[PDB]
Amino acid sequence: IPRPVKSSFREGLTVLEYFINTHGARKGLADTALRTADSGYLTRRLVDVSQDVIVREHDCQTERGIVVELAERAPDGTLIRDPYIETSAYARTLGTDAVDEAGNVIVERGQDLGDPEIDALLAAGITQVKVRSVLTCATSTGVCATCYGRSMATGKLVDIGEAVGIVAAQSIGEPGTQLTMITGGLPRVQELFEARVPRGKAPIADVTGRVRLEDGERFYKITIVPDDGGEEVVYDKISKRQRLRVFKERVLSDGDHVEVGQQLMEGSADPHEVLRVQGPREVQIHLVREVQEVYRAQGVSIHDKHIEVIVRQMLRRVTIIDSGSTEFL
Amino acid sequence: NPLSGLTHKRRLSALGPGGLSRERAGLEVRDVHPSHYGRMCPIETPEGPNIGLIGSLSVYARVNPFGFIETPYRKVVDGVVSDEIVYLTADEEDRHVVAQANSPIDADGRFVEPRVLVRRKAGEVEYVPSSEVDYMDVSPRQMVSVATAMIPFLEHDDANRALMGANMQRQAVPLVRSEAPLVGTGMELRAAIDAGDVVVAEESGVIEEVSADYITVMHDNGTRRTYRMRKFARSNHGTCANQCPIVDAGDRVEAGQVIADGPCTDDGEMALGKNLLVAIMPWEGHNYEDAIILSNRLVEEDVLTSIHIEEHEIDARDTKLGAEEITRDIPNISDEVLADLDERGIVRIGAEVRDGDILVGKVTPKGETELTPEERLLRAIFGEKAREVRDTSLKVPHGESGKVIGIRVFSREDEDELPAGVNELVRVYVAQKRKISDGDKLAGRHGNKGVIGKILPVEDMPFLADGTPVDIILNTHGVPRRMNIGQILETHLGWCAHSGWKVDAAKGVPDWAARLPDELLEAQPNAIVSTPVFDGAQEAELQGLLSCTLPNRDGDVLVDADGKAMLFDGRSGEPFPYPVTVGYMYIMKLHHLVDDKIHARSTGPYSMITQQPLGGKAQFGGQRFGEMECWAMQAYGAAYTLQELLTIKSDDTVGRVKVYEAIVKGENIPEPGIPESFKVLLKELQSLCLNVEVLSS
Amino acid sequence: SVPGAPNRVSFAKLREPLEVP
Amino acid sequence: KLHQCGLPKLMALELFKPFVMKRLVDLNHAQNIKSAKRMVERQRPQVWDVLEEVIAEHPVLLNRAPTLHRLGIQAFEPMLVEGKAIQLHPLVCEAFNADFDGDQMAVHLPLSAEAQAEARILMLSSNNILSPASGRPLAMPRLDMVTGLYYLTTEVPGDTGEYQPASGDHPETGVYSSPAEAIMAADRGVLSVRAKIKVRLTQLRPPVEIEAELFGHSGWQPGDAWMAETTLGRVMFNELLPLGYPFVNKQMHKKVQAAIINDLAERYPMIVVAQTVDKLKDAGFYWATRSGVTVS
Amino acid sequence: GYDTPLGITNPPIDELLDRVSSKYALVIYAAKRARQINDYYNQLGEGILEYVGPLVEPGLQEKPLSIALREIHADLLEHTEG
Amino acid sequence: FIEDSEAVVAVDAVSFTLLQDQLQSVLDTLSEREAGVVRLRFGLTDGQPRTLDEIGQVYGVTRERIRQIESKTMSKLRHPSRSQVLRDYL
Amino acid sequence: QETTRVLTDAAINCRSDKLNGLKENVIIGKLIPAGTGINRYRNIAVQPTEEARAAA
Amino acid sequence: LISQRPTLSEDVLTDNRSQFVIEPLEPGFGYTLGNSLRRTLLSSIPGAAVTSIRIDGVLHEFTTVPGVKEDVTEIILNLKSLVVSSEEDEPVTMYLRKQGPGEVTAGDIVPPAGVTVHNPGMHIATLNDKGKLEVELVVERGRGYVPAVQNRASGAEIGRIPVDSIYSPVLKVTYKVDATRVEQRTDFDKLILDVETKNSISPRDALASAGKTLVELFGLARELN
Amino acid sequence: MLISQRPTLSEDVLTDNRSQFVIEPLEPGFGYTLGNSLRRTLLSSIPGAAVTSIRIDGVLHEFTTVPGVKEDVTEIILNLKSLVVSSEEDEPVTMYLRKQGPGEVTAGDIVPPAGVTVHNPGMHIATLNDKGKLEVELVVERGRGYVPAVQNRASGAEIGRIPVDSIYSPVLKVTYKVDATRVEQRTDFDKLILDVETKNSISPRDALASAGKTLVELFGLARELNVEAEGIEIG
RNA sequence: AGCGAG
Ligand SMILES: [Mg+2]
Ligand SMILES: [Zn+2]
Repeated sequence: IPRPVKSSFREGLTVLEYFINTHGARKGLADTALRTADSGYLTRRLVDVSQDVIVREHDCQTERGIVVELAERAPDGTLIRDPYIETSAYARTLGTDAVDEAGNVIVERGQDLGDPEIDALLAAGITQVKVRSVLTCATSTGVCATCYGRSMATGKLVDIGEAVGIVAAQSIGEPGTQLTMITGGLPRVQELFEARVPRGKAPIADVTGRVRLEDGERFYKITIVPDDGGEEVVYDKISKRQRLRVFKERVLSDGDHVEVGQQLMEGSADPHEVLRVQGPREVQIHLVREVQEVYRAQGVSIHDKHIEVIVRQMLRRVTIIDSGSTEFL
Repeated sequence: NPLSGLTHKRRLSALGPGGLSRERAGLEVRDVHPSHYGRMCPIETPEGPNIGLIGSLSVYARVNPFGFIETPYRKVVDGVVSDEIVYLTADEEDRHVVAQANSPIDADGRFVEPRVLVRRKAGEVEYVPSSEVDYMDVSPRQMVSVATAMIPFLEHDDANRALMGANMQRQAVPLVRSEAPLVGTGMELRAAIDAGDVVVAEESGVIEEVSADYITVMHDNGTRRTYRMRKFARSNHGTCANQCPIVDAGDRVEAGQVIADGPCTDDGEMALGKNLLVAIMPWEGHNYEDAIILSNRLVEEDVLTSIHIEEHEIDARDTKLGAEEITRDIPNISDEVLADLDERGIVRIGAEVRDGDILVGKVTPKGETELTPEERLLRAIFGEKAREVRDTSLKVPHGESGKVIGIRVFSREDEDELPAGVNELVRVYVAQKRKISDGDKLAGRHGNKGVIGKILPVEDMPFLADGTPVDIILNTHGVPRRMNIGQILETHLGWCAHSGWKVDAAKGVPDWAARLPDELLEAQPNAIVSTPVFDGAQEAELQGLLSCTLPNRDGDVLVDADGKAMLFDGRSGEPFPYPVTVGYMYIMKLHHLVDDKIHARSTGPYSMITQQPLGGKAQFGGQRFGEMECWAMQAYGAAYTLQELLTIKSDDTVGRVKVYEAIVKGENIPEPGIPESFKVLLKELQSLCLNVEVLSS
Repeated sequence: SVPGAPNRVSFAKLREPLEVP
Repeated sequence: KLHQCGLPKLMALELFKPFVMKRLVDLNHAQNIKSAKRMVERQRPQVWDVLEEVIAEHPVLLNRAPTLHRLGIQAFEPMLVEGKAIQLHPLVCEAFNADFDGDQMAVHLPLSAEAQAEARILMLSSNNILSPASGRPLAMPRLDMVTGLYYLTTEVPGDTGEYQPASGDHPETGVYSSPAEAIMAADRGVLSVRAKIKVRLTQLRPPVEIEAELFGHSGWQPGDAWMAETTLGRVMFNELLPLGYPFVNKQMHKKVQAAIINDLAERYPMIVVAQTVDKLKDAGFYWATRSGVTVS
Repeated sequence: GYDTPLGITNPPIDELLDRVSSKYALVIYAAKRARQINDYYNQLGEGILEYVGPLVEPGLQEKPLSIALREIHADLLEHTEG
Repeated sequence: FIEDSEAVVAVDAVSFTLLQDQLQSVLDTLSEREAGVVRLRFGLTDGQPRTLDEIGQVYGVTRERIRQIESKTMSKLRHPSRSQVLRDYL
Repeated sequence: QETTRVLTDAAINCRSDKLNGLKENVIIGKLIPAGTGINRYRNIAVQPTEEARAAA
Repeated sequence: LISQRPTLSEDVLTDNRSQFVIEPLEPGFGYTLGNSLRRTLLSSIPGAAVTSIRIDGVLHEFTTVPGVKEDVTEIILNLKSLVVSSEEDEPVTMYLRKQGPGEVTAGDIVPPAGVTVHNPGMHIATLNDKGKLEVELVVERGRGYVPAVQNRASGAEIGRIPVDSIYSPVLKVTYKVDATRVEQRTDFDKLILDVETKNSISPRDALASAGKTLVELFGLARELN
Repeated sequence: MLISQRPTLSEDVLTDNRSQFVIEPLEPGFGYTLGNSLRRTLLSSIPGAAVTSIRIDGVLHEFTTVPGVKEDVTEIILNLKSLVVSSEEDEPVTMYLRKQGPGEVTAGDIVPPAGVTVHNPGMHIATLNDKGKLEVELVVERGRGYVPAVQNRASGAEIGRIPVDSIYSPVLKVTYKVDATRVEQRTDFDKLILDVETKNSISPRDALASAGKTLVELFGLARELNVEAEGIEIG
């Protein structure tokens, strides 16, 4: 309302200012009830999906791991600590030994990677490190203690019976009811975990090429002519309301070289397409990043490993294309 | 209380037969619409899953013959405000450019300024076409209801806190005494009068004879009329409904004059709580997170105390074996617990009874059954007989106590209408004087609720330099962020009203008191005052009245112009290093007393189709251990406690008596079995033609 | 207004045209 | 204390009555089980001491619906209180999200040996300090206690009893020989608790820089003495933390207190964390009472 | 460097965890020992059975679980995991 | 909201168990023949009560002797000595 | 969720539940296979150490 | 060293309110001593008060007597403001009989020997032509506040109406210390204890009784030696 | 009215001069009444002695450093200010601390005149350097409490004479804690716990006993007002 | 149905 309420609560609001004020307060009190309901339902779903994720072994010895960026190299040359590092790299186990300028090991595999470890890594001048995560856990039933990493509550390595799935579900779903609901709050997390096609279905490139962009009426065409030179694909009646994305500083410019995933239109990209285009690892990264972005936007900190547990539970099945000859539809 | 009944009337519920249901009701009907102004309160509304579906009719609102809600407005003609009050419905208001109540008038009927604030058809409050506005609000507070019109300094409270204060004024219990607030509004008296729980003389006359049970008044012409008070009657919610006269034996009383105040009324004006000397400091972590610490004076002088009357009903019926008798011959029970019971059964009036005592001695027939060999041997050894009649006596349910006000006995033999197949029906009224104790819920009128964490002795209570201990201590951490600064304002004004003031008009009136109404420049100590909802005591006027606060007994102002007093520590003895905001806050005792909230269980009734004992304090109820709690237990990794809970504490009907035996005999708690609910589920599935079988391996 | 009432003095600066219904 | 919860006498007697009947039969206050049940149902004066003997070190789980996370069920060692209300520790409030404006809560009683062991070890409230979600402490002081500690440890220049190095006419006349002398001066209207001074400290470990300068290698602080240019309030606060923790000497914002508790949990055992947290709560409440924060 | 642990928090759980592999192992260890001690106290006045204990001077009114834990603290027991 | 009024109440169950235990003990106090006669009179041993004639037949004694010893047994068990160990159960 | 659909399909498929998760074990009232209920902690064998038995 | 012991002096202002000046104290001792005296006075001064009343034509405090303008509960409240001083520990019974129109005050009550009503003008009830009020009150000695003893516990009939008893005869106690604080550091404290009692005992006697109790207690801290 | 419970005072000993007295069960609220009294009394009633001024030769205008010692003026002051001294004299008595030669100057190196005893004979006051000589004149009085340093009003009096804060009180730090015992069976009686730390001049228990005496005096004045008056007597 | 806590 552009009036506005031009008075303080010490000065005392006039009659009309108080009436105008009451609208938002009543709206918030109804929204809070509906939001607690939605968050409870989401927590129930998250608990039920990941019941069977509990620590079973101590170690897989799996080589597979996930890369975490830590600080970012400054253009002038310097390592500035990544802002969201406390929830990404801390309380994780190194999968591969760290190497500084092709030198000795600052910290080898199988370390809790606590605050002194991060300090040492930033001092050395190394940014990307491979840690062990539940996503790349070789054990079949549940996960293992080392790949899961440190228990946040206990502060040490997780036990061999911890129901990390329930803890992850509760940790993700408790800060809901404080997430003030493209979709950007609790609905966004709900449609991210449900893997639903988003409302703002912003298509992403399929093959590296040049974006032959047009200006249409009631639509656009983000065409792309590849560098594979193969069979350039075009995009459908991409609506005019959706504004173009800011690709790296320069917005998407007609005839511009894009990579395999660079989001072309503003908003979200449905996880299924990015999965089909970039394999399971990139969809994992996309899901964790989007959920953590939603939770950070309000000011809530959840460690990445819980969202990783849920994401792991989401990517465990395969569609059958060819039966072969074994009872597979 | 009278306010709760009054606001149950004037309540508009958007749900019921042929109306929106909470589930099917969307989110756009719960919001506030611009058309609600003057027709429905935007503040007073339930805070649960009913916000917006239930509201309260505004003070001046009226109902069109067609069912629409009209609101009054002053017809302003040619820029000239008038007195003609037209009642407009929402439609007609939209077509007219309606002004606002607090628009200064030049005393000629005309607006003394251009740019007069206004509303328009679309509900948009915006800039204004000066002159040629067709209507004006009748008065401020037109948009608030009766409950919200009794919150002083409402304009200084956020809508959430005002809403909670409005909803919490209706929960105040009737205290024994009741005191009219020092700081109130103009709605107190009218609310009490129109609530109907306060006696008003029908016609003028001279009080002929007044006593504690009736008032006989001689009218101006011969005839005389007797109003009969309602002494210590029980309300629907268990509170007291005492009425006492407030007129002498010779006073002349005019028609419509209050002559006997009701439960929550003082001299005819509503009084829901008590004025308490309050400090707004944090104190030793006992008033932590909206908790309240009260002096023991409030329990000694008995100022926060409520009479609660509870009715117990028992009816002797006609059964197959015969009929139930009400007499003092209860089987097998001794001559001690048959002591108070009258010659005819039911307990005597004025007999103190504690939980478990017998109120009505009833005895229903049992019919022949099979006494066990052990019990037959014991009866022979102790020489008794089965009596063939069981007991079904009425007893003071668990956790209750009190005197016995009166017994009401209905009987068929005396030809009193009773349901079919019942011979007698006796109701016993048990009254207890509840004193405020920790766990009880208190609140002011500004949504500043809280349970009582502690009740300090008066000696370890902060006391002003004069020596007066403070009665209550609220926390300063709850004011700034909940945005209900109004309470602080009230506090300051309360103190001023308690002390009295004199504006020093030696050389004219002070600039801050120029617009003060006459005769407010001087107020004697303990002077009741009113600050109407949206016109009231401006902050400058409050500052001024706080500066002049004529001294208590000697020349000593205990509260500086800032409103803060230098308090002495009750325990240490040293003064607190900095002044403390001290005043008089009018706080109510909400009807959420801990005596009705406490509950415990070790074993009791079990539900019919399933075990998992009945829920509810009314029964002997176990506390629900839901799925969220079970997930929390699973996350802890505590498998054994969860299995114990869900098997032997709740459902397993064989391991239950076994765990009781083990506990009583010192043995180990036994292994739990299959919960009964699982076998119930298996039978339900099978009866759905689903062959479910539990394969051994 | 009401014949016999406590004398509660008001800080009200605006006269009310309509008595409460 | 962080591992305790008040339990109303009536509620405890009803919850434990299977146990109290046994105990008051064994003590011979009752002849048999039915007589004992009768005494319990009439709450005879002698069945309260037996109750205190039964309830001893027998944990009870406390729950507040909704249980949005794991730390919404926590086991406490129950203590008997006078009337009808469960006395909750202030620190576990944020874990339960429980403020005292009518927030009822439920009490469950573990029975078997495994249940008692789980309640005592896994769920004990003093064992659950850090949030399982992010690891940040959940039992750290908040609201009144943070205000008290911030008021205590904040420094105000120009305060009474401050330190002035002026020479030519008199010495610095601001230095104190021990915290005992500092507190004695505080009792007199001389030294404020928030005044920069220099004091001789001999029981609190100095920070890393001054330790590495004056000691260097193996500074054994329990006996050695050093000069701390700080306020008295910071000394009093640093006396609450364990002996090994070096001097902080910082105004204690919420973030700083949370970081201190994080570091303490990471380095020290969780019992030390619980005791330090409890002492912090006590000091915070005391100095929140003394802070004089109020609204007008 | 603690101070006298009082009540249910005695002995400290950390210095018990030093005796086992995890909190769950400690839970089962103490629970089974407590069951053994209760069985001893019950089935001893009757024909002498086998389960032994306590190994530490019990308090005048002290529950079997606390005795079991005080035994664990003194490294007075042994256990084998499945 | 309806209570099963025919469920093992779990307190009368333990009460009955202890009643049977203490009754068995106090019976073991008196002479063996006395115990036998009262037992088989009320059918405590196996739940089948019989009259004087049956017990007389099984022990090969006339009905009247069983009646007499039964009277003596009741008189003994009624003594205050063996009643305070059995009251509070009736 | 969707109890009727789930049970219809399970009945048609002759699906056997191995009772291995946490919800199934909770439903049938037996120890959940997590935390203290797993097979390595549940059947810990506890006995006095030999020196303690000798002392006592 | 101070080299001077303390002394006390009374300043009788009213027959109830008086200033006790104690000087010279030690720097800092003023507030501590004054608060100790106040906490003893306000809580632990023995006195007497009505412990249970019985009206002839009443069965409990939730009824009304015919002819009185006040309820039974209102009568209880009016009697709560009664100040009486007794001289013997054992329970004493006094009577209050009035008939016909009139203002039933405390002065109507007839106190036996030893017990005395120090506010005869206090109002208890107002009667009319049809009213008769006959109530017997019980007074005993004690200290502090004791909740109304229940009827069943102590052998009693269905007529007794237990009343809460507030035995302490002290209204208001404050204290103001006047420190000297000279730069030569020969400072001292002077405590001015204002004490106001409710006409049952002069402030002097209340202060003396507080002295008795506190001396007894601190004697224990002395006997350790 | 004859209190029904007898208070009992016991003590635990932690170090040479440091103790934890416990008084229980006090009536429902007598913990604080006398806990604060005993704190403020134990710390300022017990007659003690302390150095009230010092004179360091060569320190007359600049009070920064002394030639012939490592420690500066402040550290000599602080070390001296923590010197436990018992003076049975009446008026101020001066003392002389003279040491020339490389080595550490301890309290035992002072010459106590008759009437004064130094119960800390092994503390470090200073360390001489460069064949220096330390010739300090102390002034010991006796008082009660932490009298802050008195400024030398007279200019010519002794420009060298450094007024030093005087910890006359023999007790150094006392802290009381009133816990509540027996909520139900006793109606929440309270026990008070006094943690006492005192310098070597006097043992904590004797400090407490002298406290008890001096408190008896004041409340005995109160009693003297009316000797025969009802009072809750421990019996 | 009204109502409380979140
Ligand atoms: Mg709440
Ligand atoms: Zn792994």
